[PDB]
Amino acid sequence: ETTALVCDNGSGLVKAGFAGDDAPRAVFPSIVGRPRHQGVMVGMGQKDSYVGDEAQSKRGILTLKYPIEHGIITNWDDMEKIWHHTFYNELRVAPEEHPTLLTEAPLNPKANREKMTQIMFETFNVPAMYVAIQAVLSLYASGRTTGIVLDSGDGVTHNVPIYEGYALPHAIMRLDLAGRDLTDYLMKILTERGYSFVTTAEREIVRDIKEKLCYVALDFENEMATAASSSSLEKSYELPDGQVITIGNERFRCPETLFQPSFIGMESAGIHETTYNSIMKCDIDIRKDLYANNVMSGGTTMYPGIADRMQKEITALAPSTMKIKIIAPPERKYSVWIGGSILASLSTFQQMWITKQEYDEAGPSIVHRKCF
Amino acid sequence: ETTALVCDNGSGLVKAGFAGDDAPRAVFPSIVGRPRHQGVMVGMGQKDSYVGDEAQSKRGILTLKYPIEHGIITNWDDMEKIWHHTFYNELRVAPEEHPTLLTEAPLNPKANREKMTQIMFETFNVPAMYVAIQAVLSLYASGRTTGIVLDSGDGVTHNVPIYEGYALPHAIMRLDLAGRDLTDYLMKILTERGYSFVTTAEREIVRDIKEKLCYVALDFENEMATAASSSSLEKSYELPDGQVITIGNERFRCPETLFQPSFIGMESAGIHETTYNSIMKCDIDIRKDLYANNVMSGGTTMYPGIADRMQKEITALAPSTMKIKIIAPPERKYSVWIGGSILASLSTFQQMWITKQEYDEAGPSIVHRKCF
Amino acid sequence: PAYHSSLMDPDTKLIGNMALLPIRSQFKGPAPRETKDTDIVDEAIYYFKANVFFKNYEIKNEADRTLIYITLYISECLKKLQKCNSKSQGEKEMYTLGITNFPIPGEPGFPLNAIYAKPANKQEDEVMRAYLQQLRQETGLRLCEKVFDPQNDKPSKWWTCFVKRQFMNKSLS
Amino acid sequence: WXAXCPA
Amino acid sequence: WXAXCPA
Amino acid sequence: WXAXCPA
Ligand SMILES: Nc1ncnc2c1ncn2[C@@H]1O[C@H](COP(=O)(O)OP(=O)(O)O)[C@@H](O)[C@H]1O
Ligand SMILES: Nc1ncnc2c1ncn2[C@@H]1O[C@H](COP(=O)(O)OP(=O)(O)O)[C@@H](O)[C@H]1O
Ligand SMILES: [Mg+2]
Ligand SMILES: [Mg+2]
Repeated sequence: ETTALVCDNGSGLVKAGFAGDDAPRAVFPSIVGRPRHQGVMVGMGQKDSYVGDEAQSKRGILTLKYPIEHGIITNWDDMEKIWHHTFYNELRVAPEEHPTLLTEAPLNPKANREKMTQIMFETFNVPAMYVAIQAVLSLYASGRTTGIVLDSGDGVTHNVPIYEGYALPHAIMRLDLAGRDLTDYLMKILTERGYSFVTTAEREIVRDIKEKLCYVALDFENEMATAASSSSLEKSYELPDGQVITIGNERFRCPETLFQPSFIGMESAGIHETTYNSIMKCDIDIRKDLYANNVMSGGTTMYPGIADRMQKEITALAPSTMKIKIIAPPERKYSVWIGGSILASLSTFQQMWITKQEYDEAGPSIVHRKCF
Repeated sequence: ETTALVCDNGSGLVKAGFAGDDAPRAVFPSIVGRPRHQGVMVGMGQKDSYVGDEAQSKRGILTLKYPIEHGIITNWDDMEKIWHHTFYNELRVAPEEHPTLLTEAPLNPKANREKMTQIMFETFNVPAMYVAIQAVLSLYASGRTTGIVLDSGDGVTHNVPIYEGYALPHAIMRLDLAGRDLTDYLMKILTERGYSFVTTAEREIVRDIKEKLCYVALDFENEMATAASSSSLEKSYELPDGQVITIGNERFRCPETLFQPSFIGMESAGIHETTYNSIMKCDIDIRKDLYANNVMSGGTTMYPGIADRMQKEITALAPSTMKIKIIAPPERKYSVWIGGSILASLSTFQQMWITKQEYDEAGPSIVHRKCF
Repeated sequence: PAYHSSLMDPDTKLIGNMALLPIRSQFKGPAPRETKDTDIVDEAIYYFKANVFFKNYEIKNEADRTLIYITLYISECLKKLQKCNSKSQGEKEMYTLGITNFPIPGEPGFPLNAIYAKPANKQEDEVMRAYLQQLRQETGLRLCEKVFDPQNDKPSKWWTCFVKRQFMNKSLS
Repeated sequence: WXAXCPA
Repeated sequence: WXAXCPA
Repeated sequence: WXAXCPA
C-alpha cells in the first residue's frame, strides 16, 4: 500500500498507470474481438477471445466490437475481460496490493455506477476505490480552479462550468456527438468520393486516416471555393495494400459536423452554441471569469485550428467589449489521467476513499452520495 | 488604554476606526454570505461562512443576507460574526485593550440594546463601552448645538429636534423608508423598462447603479415632459458581463419616492412633511432657530439637488417672511463616526462610560438607566 | 509554571531545539514505539485541565517546549471540535486538521517563535515536519476517545468550556 | 418587528 | 429578457 | 440507453 492505480475507461481508448508518474504505462484501445471464421489447423487452440493491441494487429479475421458506446457500457463481459487483461497482462499488479480510481462522464445512469462498484468490490476485492469526473481531473491537471471544460471524448462531449471552490451542477450539458459519429460521416462521404469502407477493419483504417489527415476550416464557404480550385489542397494516403487514396474537401468537411450537427440530422446545436448557453445560464459575475478561462480536453479536439475557430465564434456571439482567451495545452490527450494521478497523490484524499467494510455494511447506494 | 474604538452598525454598511483619526480605518458592507451550491473539488475546505469585501467579490455563488433590517437586528449570529471579523481580521486589536463605542437609531426596542450590551460585556469582555445616537454625533461633527437632523440612513430615516444644551424627546419621528425600499422600487421599475433583476447579486448591481446614476428633480412634471422629449437625458451603464443598459426617467423617479411615499403604497408623508410636523410640534421661539439650522446626514441624502428641493419645499410650506438655509457638508457619509470620535476624545466623557464592575452586578438593564 | 514537564531522561535526543520524545502511535513517523501507555501526549492531556489557568511557564527542560506546543494545538482542536455531531465526524475533522500546513517553529505565523530555534539544514526541516504531523495525529486520536461520551454523542461542555481560555492569551490562529 | 413591518 | 434570464 | 439512443 504505497501508491494507487488510475484507470480511465475512455469510450474508445483505455489509459492506466501508477499514481505519481507523469505518463501512462498502458495505452491500448478498447477492443474485444472474437474469431469470425471456422478454423481448420490443429496446432493451435488459441484464445477464443482477443483483446488489446493483439486485436488491432489481427483485426482482419475478427468482428471487433466496442464494449462502451457513447459513454454507457453495453456488454459487461467485455468490460470485465478488458479490466482483467489490463490488471494482469499489462500492469501485472494484483488488485489487492493497491486501490483503483475510476472516472466516468457526467449525467450517466446510476445503474452503471452501481454495477461497476459491485463488480470491482466483489470480483477483484480491491481494498478501496473512488469514482470521479473527467472534467474536474482536467482542471486539476491544468492547475486552475476556475474555467469551463470542453471534454470532447471519443464517445461523449460535455461541459461543466466551475468557480473557485465550487461547481454548478445545474449548468451541465452533455452531447452524444463524438468521434464515432465523425468517423461514420467520414465513411459516408468517402463513399461519395468513390472509396467504400464497411467492416470494422476499414473503420479502424478510416479512424487512422482522420487522425492523420484532418483539420478544421476557419471559413467553410471560402474553403469550399478554394476546393473548387482543387490544385493545392488534395493529399494522398497509402493504404496497407498499397492503394493510394486522394482526399480533398473531406479533410475539412467532417470536423465541421461538430459546429453543424444538422449534417448528420441531429436537431441540436454546435459546441460553441452549447458552451455559450451553459455560460449564459450561470450567474452574471462569474461569466467574466468563465470567459477568461476556457479549458478543453479530449482526443477529438486535437484538430489544428480548432482553438482559433472556437475563439472567433465565441467572440462573434459574445459582446465585443471584453477579451476571450482559449488555452490549448499540447498534452490534452492524457489530461484526465494526470489529474487523477495528482488527485490521488493529494494527502487530504487518502481518507475520501470507499473501503470494503463501509460498502458492505451500507450497500452500493453509498457511491451515489459520494460527491454526487 | 490610550484610545477607544467607535463602531457604527449602519443598516447597510459598517464604519470603524480609532478615536482621534479624521477618517475611518475600515469601511465594508454588512454582508454574511454562505455557499448555495454543493461543492466538488477536494483541495478546499474553505470558510463555510463569508463576510465583508470577500462576500462582495464572490457574491455570485452565495446567498447574501443583511443581518440588520431597517435598524433592528434579526440574526444575532451574523452580527457577532461581523463584530469578530471587524475586531480581529481588520482592526487586529483585542477588545480588552481599548473600549468600544456603539450607536443605534432612536425609538429602537430595549431588547436589542440589552442583548447587545450583554453580548459585548460577556463574549469580548470589553473593559467599558457606551451607547449613543447617530444624530447627536452628527451635531458634534458639525460643530453646532442647535438644529434639526435628517439622518436618512440605508435602513431608517429619523429626525430629532435639538436646542442649546437640551433635546426634545417628544418631537422625534422615525420613518422606515430608506435606501433598501428605494432599491426595491428601482428594481421594479427596471423591470417595467425591460431589464430583470431578482437575486442579491443583481441587488448589489442595482445599488451601485443607483449610487452612480441617480439624482433628484426640482419639478416632477417638467422632468416628465422633458423625458417625453427623450434625446438628452438617457444615460448608459456598463454591466460586468458587458451588456449596456439605458436608463431614462428612472434616474429621477426612484428618489421622488422619498417625497411621495404613496408610490410604494405606504400611508405616510414625505421627509419635508415629517420635518415640518416635527418643527411645528416644538415651541414657537425655537422654531426660528430650527429653521435657521438644518443639518442632514446619511448615505441616502447625497443625491445632487436634494438640498435645493428640500429648501424649496420647506419655504413653500413655511411662511414666506423669514429665511430658510440648508447646510449640506460634503462629508456627511462619515459624520456619525467623526462625531463619535470627537465625543470619545472629550475629557468629560472619560467617566460616563459603563464598566464591568457594573455588569458584574445585574442583567444589562443598566444600559438604559444611564448610558443613553 | 508550577506544573511543568516531566519524564525526560538525558538520553533523549533532539531536533534543533525540541526533544524527540517517543510517542506510541499506530501511525507512521520518525518516532519509535514505547510499550508503556505513558508518553508526552498522555501527560499533556492530563495537565491541560490546569495549565491553562496559570499565566506563566518556565521552560525548565526542553520537553517544556513540546508540552507548550501540544497544549497550544489542543486548544485549536477543542475550538474546532466544539461543533461536532458524530464521533465519526469528530475523527474526520481531527484527521483533516492533522494533515495540514501550520506555522512550523522558526518561521512566521508561530507564537513565541523567539524561544524556539530556527532550523538551518534541509533534512531537519522535513524531520520536524513529520514529527509534528505525527504529534498532531496522535493528539487528535487521543482527544476523540475522551471528549465524546457514550451518551448524547456530543462534545461535553466540561471539555469545550476552555475554548475561550487561549493558552498564553493567544493561539496559533 | 413583531407586529407591523418584518424585523 | 434582455438582462437576466433569456426572454 | 433503453429508451432514446441505443446504449
Ligand atoms: N491524433 C488524433 N487526431 C485526431 N483525433 C484523434 C487523434 N487521437 C485520437 N483521436 C481521437 O480522440 C479519440 C480518443 O481520445 P480519448 O480522449 O482517449 O477518448 P476518451 O475520452 O473516451 O478516453 C479517438 O476516438 C480519436 O477519434
Ligand atoms: N455614493 C452614493 N450615492 C448615493 N447613495 C449612496 C452612495 N453611497 C451609499 N449610498 C447609499 O447610502 C447607503 C449607505 O449609507 P450609510 O449611511 O453608511 O447607511 P447607514 O446609515 O446604515 O450607515 C447605501 O445603502 C446607499 O444606498
Ligand atoms: Mg476518455
Ligand atoms: Mg446606519
